Amino acid sequence: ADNLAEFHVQNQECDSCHTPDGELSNDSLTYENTQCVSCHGTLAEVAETTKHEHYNAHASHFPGEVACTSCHSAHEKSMVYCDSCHSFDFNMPYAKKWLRDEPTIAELAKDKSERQAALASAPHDTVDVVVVGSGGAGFSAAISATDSGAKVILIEKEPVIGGNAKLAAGGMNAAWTDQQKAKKITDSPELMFEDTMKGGQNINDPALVKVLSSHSKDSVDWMTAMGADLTDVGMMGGASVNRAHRPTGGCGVGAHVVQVLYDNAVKRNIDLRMNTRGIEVLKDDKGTVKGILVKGMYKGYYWVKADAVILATGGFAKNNERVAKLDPSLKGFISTNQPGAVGDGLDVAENAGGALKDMQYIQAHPTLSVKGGVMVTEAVRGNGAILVNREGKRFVNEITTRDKASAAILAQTGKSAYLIFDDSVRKSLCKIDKYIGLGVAPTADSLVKLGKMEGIDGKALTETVARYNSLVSSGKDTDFERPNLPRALNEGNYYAIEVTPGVHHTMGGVMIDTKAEVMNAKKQVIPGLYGAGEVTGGVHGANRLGGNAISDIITFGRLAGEEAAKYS
Ligand SMILES: Cc1cc2nc3c(=O)[nH]c(=O)nc-3n(C[C@H](O)[C@H](O)[C@H](O)COP(=O)(O)OP(=O)(O)OC[C@H]3O[C@@H](n4cnc5c(N)ncnc54)[C@H](O)[C@@H]3O)c2cc1C
Ligand code: HEC
Ligand code: HEC
Ligand code: HEC
Ligand code: HEC
Ligand SMILES: O=C([O-])[C@H](O)C=C([O-])O
Ligand code: NA
Repeated sequence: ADNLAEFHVQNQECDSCHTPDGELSNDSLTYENTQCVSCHGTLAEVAETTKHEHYNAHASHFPGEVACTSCHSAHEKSMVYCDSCHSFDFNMPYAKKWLRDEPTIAELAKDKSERQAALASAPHDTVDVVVVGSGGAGFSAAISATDSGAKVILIEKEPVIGGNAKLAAGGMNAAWTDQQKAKKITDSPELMFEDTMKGGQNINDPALVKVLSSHSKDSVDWMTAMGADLTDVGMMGGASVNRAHRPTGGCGVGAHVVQVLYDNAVKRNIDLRMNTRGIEVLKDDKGTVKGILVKGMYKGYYWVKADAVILATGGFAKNNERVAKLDPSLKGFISTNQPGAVGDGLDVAENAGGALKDMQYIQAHPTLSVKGGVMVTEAVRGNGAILVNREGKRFVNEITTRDKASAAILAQTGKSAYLIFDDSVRKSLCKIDKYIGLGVAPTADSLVKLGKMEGIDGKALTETVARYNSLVSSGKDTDFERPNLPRALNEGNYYAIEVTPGVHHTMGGVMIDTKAEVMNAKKQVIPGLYGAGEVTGGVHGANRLGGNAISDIITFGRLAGEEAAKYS
C-alpha cells in the first residue's frame, strides 16, 4: 500500500476511522484518533510493542496525550515528529523524511480568497479570551483567565502541546521560596532582580524585571498548588545563590510543568485546539480587539469573536534566517528549539499594530551536544561539572553568563569544548542520565582513558581535574574565579560531553507593559491585546539568565490571563 488508509481499507470500511457523514471531527482529529486507539490501544499500550533499549517512538519525554495523527497521517505519507531533533533508527510505515515548510504569515496573504469568505461568515465561536500557543505562558494564561471567570479557547499550531517549554531542563528561578528555605538557602526577590539586571547588561526594562522577581515566589506557589514538584533548587549561571527550582533529584522542569498545566487545563474543560494556527488579530472600528482569524489544518479558515487575544507564541530561535539578519554571528548555528519556533507570532503581533523591541539580542546556549544536536543543561555545570578544551585545560568560569561562556567555548580549538564530570555529579542531577541514554556521554574509569577516547590530552586532563579538585577543597577558584564549587570530581567513573553553542532564546519581541498589554510604537496600549512569554521583549535584555524563562512564562502568562479576563 502507498498510504496508511489504503492499508486499512483492504479489510475495513471508511467509517472504521470516520464519523457517519465523513466530515473530520475538528482540527485536533479527536474522533479519528479515538478510533485508532479503539483498535490499537493508547499510546502507552502501543509503546509496549515498539521498545528499543534506549528509545521508543511511542514513549517519549513529550507531555500530554500525543495524538496518533501527529506522526501517522491516513491518506498520505507522513513524518516522524522526533526526526525534527533526533535521528533514531525508525521504520514507521508510510514514513517520509522530516521537512518543515510552513508558510509565513505574509505568504498566507495569498489566501485572500478563503480568508475573505471566512471573515464574511458568522464567527465559529464567541468567547471571552483566545490564547494563542500551548507553551507554559499560554497554558498559564488559559488557566488563570478560566479561574477568573472567562471562557477561553486555547489554540496550538503544532500537532503536539508544549512548545519549547516542554523541553526545559535546568529549572524555574524564584526567590525567596519555601522550597529554598527547606534546603537552607538564603535569597531575596531583590537579589534575583539585581542578578537579572546585571546579567542582562542593564538593558532589561526594570519595571518588567520587578514583576519577574516580585511575582516569582507566587508563581512557584501557584504551580505547586496545581501539583508541581519544584522542591529541588539548583545553581545556574550568573546567579548569586541557588534559585533554579525543579523536580526532586534534579529531573527536567519543563516536561513536568507542561504536564501539570495540561492536566489542570483538562480538569477545567478548557477548549484546546491542535493544528490550529493564529493568523490575524481582528480589530473593531476603534482599534480594540474583536477576535482572531485562525487556520485549522483540517477544517480551514475560521474566526473566533472575543474581547481579548493573548499572544503566547514563543520565540524565533529556530528561524536561522531571521536570527542571522539580526545577529550575523549566529548564522549557520544549530538550534535547541522545536521546529515551529520561527516567529510567526511576532508577525501576527506587528500586523495588529504591536511594536517590537530588543530584537537584536539573541542568546546562544553555550552547551549543545555536538554528537546529539540537543541542549545539554546548564545544570550539569551548576551541579559541578567543568569545561575543558582539547588541550585538556579549563578555560572559563563555567557558571558565568551565557554570552561569555559561549564566546569562550567558540574561542577554543575546534570551536567546541567538553563537559567533564564524575559519578558524584551524575548522581546529583537526574537529568544527566538522559544524556547517557542518548549516547552522548562517553565514560571511562580514568581521565587518561577518557582523553584518549575523546581526543583530549589525557595527562593534561588528569592534572586539570586534580588541580580543580584542589581548588574545590581550598574553596577558591584562583584560576577562573568560579564563585561556587559544589563538588569534587572524584567519585567513580568520569564522563565527557562534547559541547558547542547553539541558538536558543530570543530576548526581543513584542513590547508589553507590566500588565502584559501590547503597545504600539507610540507606546499606546492596543486594547484587548496581550503578550506573554518568550514572544515578548524587555524582560531579559541583552542576555537572559538560565532559569529565568520558565519564571517569566508562568508569571506573565498568569498575569495576562487575569488581566484579559478583567478586561473581559
Ligand atoms: C531545550 C530547551 C531547554 C530549555 N530550558 C530552560 C530551563 O530549564 N529554564 C528556563 O528558564 N528556560 C529554559 N528554556 C527556555 C524556555 O523553555 C522557553 O523560553 C519557553 O519555552 C518560552 O515559553 P513560551 O510559553 O513563551 O513559548 P513556547 O513554550 O515556545 O510555546 C509557544 C507555543 O506557541 C506556538 N505557536 C507559535 N505561533 C503560533 C501561532 N501563530 N498560532 C498558534 N500557535 C502558535 C508554538 O508552536 C509553541 O507550541 C529552554 C528552551 C529549550 C529550547
Ligand atoms: C488511526 C488513524 C490509525 C492509526 C494511526 C493506525 N491504525 Fe491500524 N490496524 C488495524 C489492524 C487490524 C492492523 C493490522 C495489524 C494488526 O493486526 O494489528 C493495523 C495496522 C496498522 C499499522 C501498520 C500498517 C502496515 O503497513 O503494516 C499502523 C501504523 C496503524 N495500523 C496505525 C486496526 C485498526 C482499526 C480497527 C478497526 C482502526 C480504526 C485503525 N487500525 C486505525 C489506525
Ligand atoms: C483510518 C486509518 C482512516 C481510514 C481507513 C480512512 N480515513 Fe479518511 N481520513 C483519516 C484521517 C486521519 C484524515 C485526516 C487527514 C489524513 O490523511 O490524515 C482523513 C481525511 C479524509 C478526507 C479529507 C477530508 C477533508 O479534507 O475535509 C477524506 C475525503 C477522506 N478521509 C475519505 C475517506 C474515505 C472515503 C475512506 C474509505 C475509503 C477513508 N477516508 C478511509 C482516516 C482514515
Ligand atoms: C510520532 C511521535 C508517533 C506517534 C505520536 C505515534 N506513532 Fe506509531 N509509530 C511511529 C514510529 C516512528 C513507528 C516505527 C517505530 C520503530 O521503532 O521503528 C511507529 C509504529 C507504529 C505501529 C507499528 C508497530 C509494529 O508492530 O511494527 C503502529 C501499529 C503504530 N505506530 C500505531 C500508533 C498509534 C495507534 C498511535 C497513537 C496512539 C501512534 N502510533 C502514535 C511514530 C509515532
Ligand atoms: C527538539 C525540539 C526535540 C524533539 C522534537 C524531541 N526531542 Fe528527544 N530530546 C531533546 C532534548 C533536548 C534531549 C536531551 C535530554 C533531555 O531530556 O533534555 C532529548 C533526549 C531524548 C532521549 C534520550 C533521553 C530519554 O528521554 O530517554 C530520547 C530517547 C528521546 N529524546 C526521544 C524522543 C522521541 C521518541 C521524540 C518524539 C516523540 C523526541 N525525542 C522528540 C529534544 C527533542
Ligand atoms: O540549561 C538549561 O537547562 C536551560 O536551557 C536553561 C535555560 O533557562 O534556558
Ligand atoms: Na523574547
